[PDB]
Amino acid sequence: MQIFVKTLTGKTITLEVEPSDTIENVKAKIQDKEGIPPDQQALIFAGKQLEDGRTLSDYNIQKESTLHLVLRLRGG
Amino acid sequence: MQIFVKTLTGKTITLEVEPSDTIENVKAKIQDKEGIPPDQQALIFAGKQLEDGRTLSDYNIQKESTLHLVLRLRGG
Amino acid sequence: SVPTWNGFSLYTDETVRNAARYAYDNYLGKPYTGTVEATPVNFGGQMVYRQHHGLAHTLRTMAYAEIIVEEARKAKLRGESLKTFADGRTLADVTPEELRKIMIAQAFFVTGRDDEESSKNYEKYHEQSRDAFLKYVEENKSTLIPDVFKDEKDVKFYADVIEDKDHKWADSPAHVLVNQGHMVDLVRVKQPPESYLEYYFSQLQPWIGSTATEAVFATQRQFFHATYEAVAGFDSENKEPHLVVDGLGRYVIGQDGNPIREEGELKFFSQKKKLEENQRYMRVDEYLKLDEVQKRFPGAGKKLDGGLPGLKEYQYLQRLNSINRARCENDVDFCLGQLQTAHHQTKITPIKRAFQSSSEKARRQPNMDEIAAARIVQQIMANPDCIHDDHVFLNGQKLEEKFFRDLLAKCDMAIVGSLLNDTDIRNIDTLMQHERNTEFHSTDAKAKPVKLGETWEKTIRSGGGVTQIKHDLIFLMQNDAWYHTRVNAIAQNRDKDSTFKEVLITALMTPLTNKSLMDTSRSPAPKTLFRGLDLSEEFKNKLINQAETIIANTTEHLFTDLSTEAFKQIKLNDFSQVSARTCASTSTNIEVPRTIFGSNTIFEILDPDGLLHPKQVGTHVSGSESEYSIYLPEDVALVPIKVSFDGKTGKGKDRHIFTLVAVKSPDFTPRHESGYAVGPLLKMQTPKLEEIQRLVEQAREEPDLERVFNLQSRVARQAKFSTESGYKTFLNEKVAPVLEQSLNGLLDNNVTILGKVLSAFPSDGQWSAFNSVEARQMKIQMDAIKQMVEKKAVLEGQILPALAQCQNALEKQNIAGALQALRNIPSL
Amino acid sequence: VPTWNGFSLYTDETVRNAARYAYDNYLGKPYTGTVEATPVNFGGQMVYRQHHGLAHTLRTMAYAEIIVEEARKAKLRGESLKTFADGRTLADVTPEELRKIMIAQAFFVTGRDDEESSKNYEKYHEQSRDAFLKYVEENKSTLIPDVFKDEKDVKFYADVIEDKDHKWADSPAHVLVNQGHMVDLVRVKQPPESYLEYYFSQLQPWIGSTATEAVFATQRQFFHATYEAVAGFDSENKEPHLVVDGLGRYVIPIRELKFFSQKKKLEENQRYMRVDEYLKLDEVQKRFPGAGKKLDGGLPGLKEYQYLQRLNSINRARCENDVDFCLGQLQTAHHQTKITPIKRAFQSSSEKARRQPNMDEIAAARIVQQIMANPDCIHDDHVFLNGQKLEEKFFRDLLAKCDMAIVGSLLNDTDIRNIDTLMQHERNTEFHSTDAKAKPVKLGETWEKTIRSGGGVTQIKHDLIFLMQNDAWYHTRVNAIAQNRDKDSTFKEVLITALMTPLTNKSLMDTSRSPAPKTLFRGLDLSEEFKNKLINQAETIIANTTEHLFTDLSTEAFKQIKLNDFSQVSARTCASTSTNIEVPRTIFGSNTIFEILDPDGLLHPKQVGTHVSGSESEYSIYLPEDVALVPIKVSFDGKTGKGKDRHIFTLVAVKSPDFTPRHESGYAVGPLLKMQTPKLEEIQRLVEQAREEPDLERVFNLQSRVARQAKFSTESGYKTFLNEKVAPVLEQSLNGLLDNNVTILGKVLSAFPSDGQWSAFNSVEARQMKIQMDAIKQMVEKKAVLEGQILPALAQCQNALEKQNIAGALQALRNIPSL
Ligand SMILES: Nc1ncnc2c1ncn2[C@@H]1O[C@H](COP(=O)(O)OP(=O)(O)O)[C@@H](O)[C@H]1O
Ligand SMILES: Nc1ncnc2c1ncn2[C@@H]1O[C@H](COP(=O)(O)OP(=O)(O)O)[C@@H](O)[C@H]1O
Repeated sequence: MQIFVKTLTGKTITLEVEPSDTIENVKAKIQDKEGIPPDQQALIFAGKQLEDGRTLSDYNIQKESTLHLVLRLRGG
Repeated sequence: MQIFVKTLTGKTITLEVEPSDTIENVKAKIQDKEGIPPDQQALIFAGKQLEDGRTLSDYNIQKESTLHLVLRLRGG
Repeated sequence: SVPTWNGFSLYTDETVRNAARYAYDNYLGKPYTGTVEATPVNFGGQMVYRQHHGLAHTLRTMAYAEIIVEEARKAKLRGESLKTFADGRTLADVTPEELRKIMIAQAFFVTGRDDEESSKNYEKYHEQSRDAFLKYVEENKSTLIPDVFKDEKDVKFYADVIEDKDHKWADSPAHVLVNQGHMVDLVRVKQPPESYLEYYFSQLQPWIGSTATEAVFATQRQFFHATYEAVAGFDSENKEPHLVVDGLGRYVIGQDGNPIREEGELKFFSQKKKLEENQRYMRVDEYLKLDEVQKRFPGAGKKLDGGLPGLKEYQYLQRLNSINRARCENDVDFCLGQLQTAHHQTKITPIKRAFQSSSEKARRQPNMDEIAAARIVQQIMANPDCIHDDHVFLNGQKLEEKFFRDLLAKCDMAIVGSLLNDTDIRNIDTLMQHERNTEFHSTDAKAKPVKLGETWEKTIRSGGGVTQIKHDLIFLMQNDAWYHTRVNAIAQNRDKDSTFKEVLITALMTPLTNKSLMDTSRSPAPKTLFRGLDLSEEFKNKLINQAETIIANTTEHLFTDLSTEAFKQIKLNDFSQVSARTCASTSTNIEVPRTIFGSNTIFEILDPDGLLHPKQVGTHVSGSESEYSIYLPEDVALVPIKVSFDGKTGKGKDRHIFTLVAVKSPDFTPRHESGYAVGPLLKMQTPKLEEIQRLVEQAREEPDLERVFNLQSRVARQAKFSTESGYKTFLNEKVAPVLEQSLNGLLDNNVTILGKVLSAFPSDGQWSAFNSVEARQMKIQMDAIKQMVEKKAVLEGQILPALAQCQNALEKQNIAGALQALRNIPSL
Repeated sequence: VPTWNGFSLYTDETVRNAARYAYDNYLGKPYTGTVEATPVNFGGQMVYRQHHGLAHTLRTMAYAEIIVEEARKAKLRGESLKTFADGRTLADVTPEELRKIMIAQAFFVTGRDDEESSKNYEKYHEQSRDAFLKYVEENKSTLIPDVFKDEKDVKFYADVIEDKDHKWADSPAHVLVNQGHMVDLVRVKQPPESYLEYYFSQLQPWIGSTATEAVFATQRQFFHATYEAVAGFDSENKEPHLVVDGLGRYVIPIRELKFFSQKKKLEENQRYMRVDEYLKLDEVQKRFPGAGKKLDGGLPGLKEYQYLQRLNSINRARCENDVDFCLGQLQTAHHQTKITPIKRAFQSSSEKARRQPNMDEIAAARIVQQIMANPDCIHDDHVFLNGQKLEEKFFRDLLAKCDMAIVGSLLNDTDIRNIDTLMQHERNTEFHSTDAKAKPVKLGETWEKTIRSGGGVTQIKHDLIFLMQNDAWYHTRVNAIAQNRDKDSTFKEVLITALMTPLTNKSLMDTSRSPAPKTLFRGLDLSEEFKNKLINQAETIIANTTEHLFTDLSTEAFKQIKLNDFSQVSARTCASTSTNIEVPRTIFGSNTIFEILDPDGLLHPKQVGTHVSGSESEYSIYLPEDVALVPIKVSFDGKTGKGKDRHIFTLVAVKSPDFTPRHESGYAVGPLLKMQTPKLEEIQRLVEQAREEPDLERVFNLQSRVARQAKFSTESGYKTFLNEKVAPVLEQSLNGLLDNNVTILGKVLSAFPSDGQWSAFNSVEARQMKIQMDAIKQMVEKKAVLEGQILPALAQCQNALEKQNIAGALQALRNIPSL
């Protein structure tokens, strides 16, 4: 199974993973393929934020679903 | 019917009376015979004081019964 | 198994006195027609012809016989086995009639003496005495017989006792009493004292017992004192040679330390028998230490003071030569009065000897609980509205029935009365109005209820001032049995089915009646009162047993002090509470309890030490009840000394007279727990501190900050437009800062900012620079804010801290610092 | 009335391309004819055709745009508009149809070879039509398959352009093209009043009078936007009125109104009708609101020399020569005509910043600081502060009645520091997302272990902001409670919201340095029912928001805006926004987007987090109480990922005292006042101590000791001393304590023996008793001082206080009489 996480810059990252993968692991893959640390990673699907520790199967994220990644940092 | 009222001085007064005579009336008779005002008269019979308004027959005082007279006054 | 006495006394019986008058007027008072010591003697100017064997001696022998029979009766009651005569009778079995005959004989026992002469002439002297007796009986045959003597066989019996033909001094009670009564008078003239005392003691002791015999000889010394006869001492270590009285001989101690005894048994020796070298008479102390003597004579080791206590030999001697010796030897009624007073005193001294002594005769001072009780009474009386059918409600405290009964039982309500005043007596009328319709129930369950306050208003109360109220209250106590039966029963805690208001009225009227009596009685305190009671046969018989036990265990002594047992029996059998706790009615005329009321029980209450403090009740005209009221003090006991059968009442029940002596002692004080009255009084006085409550409620008021902030808005729009010279600049520069400061100060709660912003408010003169309308309203609002800040800066900054300092300075007991806290307040 | 799709003359590419083509091929080329073929020069740049060139054409297009707009509004206001033969009104123009109309309008004048009026009209329109068809053919590929359905359509619009039979009212195309051209004539007339009345009379039936005022007002603003001269308007002008139909005159008034040609010279004492006389006629006033009114020429704030120096600026030639520039000018003017009526309908405000704090906000701030300072006041059911219980309703009242941003301005950095301790107190407090499927999260533990990052107060502020921004289990509940739209919230959730909203506002305010943006985008996922409500409200407001010339409809705009305001949807919480519409549209798939325009800086947005590439570019708005988000446009923007319809509401922030809400003071000041109420424990202990019962038991014990010693004693002066100096003071003291009489108590103190009178005797019991006599002396001295000195002075103080005599109240405590 492969999914596509699009970002605000327009880049579309593709990650082929299995539903047992956790979003923490998805954040790790997004790091390896692009270099974006998971502490800057905000993952959205169908207007719902994904919380770390739960897996894709908990969020009904399925075949070729597209999640969205935005960088979310503290100020200063 | 005649009764005897004995006093502390030793005198024995004899009174002709009826069993219906009230204690007020007996005191009046002792007054007439001796000059003792009834407000100073305390009449005892069988160790019991006689109440004004009650009668001789009420107190079982019968023929030749003996009552006792003591002077009882307030102080001053 | 011992019969009750009937009150026969040597000192009240007329017949015996007449016999003594006859003996004196006929023989005693006449001079000795003989030789030996016939020379008369003079005492304080009066002649006494017979001095050793005259009137006083005879009367003393009669007194001896009386107390010997008495002590025999007591000893038998204590369970002692007494020596019996041939008919099985002991001296205890002597009837009063028999004692009268014996005493009449005793009167003539010495009349036949022509001089003092002794052993020679003894028959004659008794023969003539016998004749003197017989003559008397014959001259008074009309009266003596049979009323006294029954038959001429009896008269010859007692005459035969007087004659003493065959020295059978123990044939009958009459023989023992006449002969031993005569012997009991010989102690005084008979040195050495110890040998004689032991002898006579040994002669009496078998008949009545050792305890009884000690009582006899002690009472005898008191009779000697009463009749101005010398009283010797007694030294168990006397070295003078012992005298063997039976035969006026001696016992001897030989070359060794041994008393010469027989085959043991002490060898008799004549006095004139001169015997061996280094052989010596046995001394008095050696005799008194012999085992055989100690087993029968308690005088071993003991010493007795001669003469009178409190007098030295010149005073004692000048007393023995007083003229009253001649009145005792010449005046039958006088010598009998002396002996009567001595005999009576020997009935009190043992009682007072068994308990702690008391010096003070007056009721004690009030205690905590009595003072509190008095206050509570005064307040109930001042405000009768506090009286509810179930309780009294005073100053937030609920007083139930048990409280007032505890008042009745634990307080000396006479003392409480002493703590009351005439305004409470005056308030009785108001109380009675409040209790106009309170039914009062006599203890006679047949008699009807009586309305208390109505009967008071309409029949008892007679107008006038406080004294008349007191006499009215006393008259209620004296006249109305529906009142005093219930009241007395409640005070003595023997009431059945009493209402609360009856208990309360009892609790209020007992001290009020005591104050009434105390204030209105001027009579001298009598020393003999009579109280009448109509008791059940069962309860009276219980009182008879208690009393006779007490009497039997109250004895005089010489050597053996049985006080502890008197204590035990008096404390077991005391019935003083029968006359305690209430205003007990008494009279000086025994015919009021005996004849008027037909009481079966009479308490002859003797107060020789003035301990009862009785008060006069009502009038004392002839024919009155002669009534006095006693409220028994807590430490005074009515100890019985005599119980007499006095005959039958009108209803044919038996009547007894208990003679009671008031005795005061801390041993009779009761143990009560303090606080029964003080507690409720202190709670009644716990302060309502409403002023401090309103002070704290005032320190809890919230400031109106909304008014201050809105006021800043007002000053702003006020200042937006400037209309007057120096109004708006001033507003901006002098007002708005104080409003910001105040709002903040208030807002913050700081009191320093508030204290100095108080200094920041403008003067009235700086405002008077502006006379605009909104300027005036502004100054009124600024005055309101200054008040709002002044309240906080003064309370929180000055007052409340000064009270904290005061309180802390009080919990440390530094009162000077506490008043410093309020006085030394720094300004702002 | 259908919802628009956001089709604008100023954004649609096709229309701009057609205008480029027209300029490029015709309008920018010189006149091959005679009349006014002579070019004109503006600031160095040449305009070849100035009266009938590019700027004129673009203005005709803009006219058709606002004519359709105002017609739509008038239909929405319920106005009856003139129908075409098929029953359709001008409101019924679709965006596709309008695009076709405007595209045609581009070429309506291309076929002009000069300025000649009357002769050679037909030829110039023939040439215009040919030019149009040429354009269509050249790009036929692009648009016939798109914009025109077929060649019949193209022949339709070409037939409108040609104008063969002067059928100027057959269709929307004819009215819009011809009347749009007619409107642009309001520039060179003599005199303006007669012509303006005429054109007004021409347009009014189709769209209505209100709409027509809007059109010509907006037209003057387009003139200013395109550097064309703007005439005045005097209803009291004395110049003779000219009848526009036929360039004639009326004379006085002679009716059959009798037409007159100009050249018909007529009678003595007979004169042409004046323009003001024309405007005062009943029939004219019934249809033209210009009666009595005057309009100033030129620009307000410019005198004729500055205005004139503007008309010759180069921007006139940029407008006549630069399609993108003239379209930008018209776009900015068109946008401004949507705002000016709104600010015109409400009271103006001079200050742009939040008001100063009011009493309840100040008190609220204090209560927040005290709660933060002592979290122990926090129980699961309530807050218990200084003997006062604040329940859920209190904190909801704070959230609803207080401007929590102002409250935050009243907090300090110590409260920020106390955030950490508060989170420690709530280490294990469950927080529930509005997503009931998501798990509960431990508040303080998540704070300590994942949010908080050490550092100083500023870093705590950025941590809190990061919390609000990142953790939906927090900000969903928090936002929902602040807007009073929460369901099944715990009290600690309401409390945490109530404390965290002002603290977050302080965090943002203190930490935000960016210059405030003027266009923010907010995403909402609303129900179809609620969104439709918002659509109706907005479209109502827009329909009653119009420009004017003579008739000021501000009152109705006011009325409808206050009836249909939905500013509260963005109020009461720290609402999240972004500068990138793709954050709410693309990332979160919201079906509702607020294009919030703050051209006057009234929203005070604060920056949230970082704005790196790929960030949410988030700013946070806490709506001020007197700012309204007034809709000016509602656009359908397509469908979301879930296939729901997405709309964009464009909202303009307007600040006015009219939008201020009426609240009742005291909701917060009260509890704060209760908190300053003292307990006065020391005074409670003073009265409890003044209620102590005296220890008479000790007095009796001492009386017993004195009794048993004075009854038995061989000493003479110790027995006389005891029975005469000691026992009386004990009896009197016992009585004074039993009766509480302060007079006896005050003087028995002098009766106690001295330590020297006791010291004369060195017995053991003498000392043992002297200790007790001193203890009782302390007892009665203590009692006689309270009742005799203190309590009466406290009564005097209190009485002097309820009387407002403060100086005498302090006298009561200072002036204590001795005994
Ligand atoms: N042991 C005794 N028992 C009874 N009576 C006695 C006893 N001894 C003496 N008496 C009485 O004392 C009387 C003698 O008294 P009196 O002649 O005056 O004294 P004395 O014995 O010294 O000569 C006798 O008649 C006798 O009654
Ligand atoms: N009542 C009207 N309705 C529609 N369009 C009109 C009306 N009156 C004038 N027009 C428009 O005005 C245009 C005339 O403009 P033009 O020839 O440039 O100026 P002039 O009118 O000075 O000759 C016509 O093409 C016509 O479409």
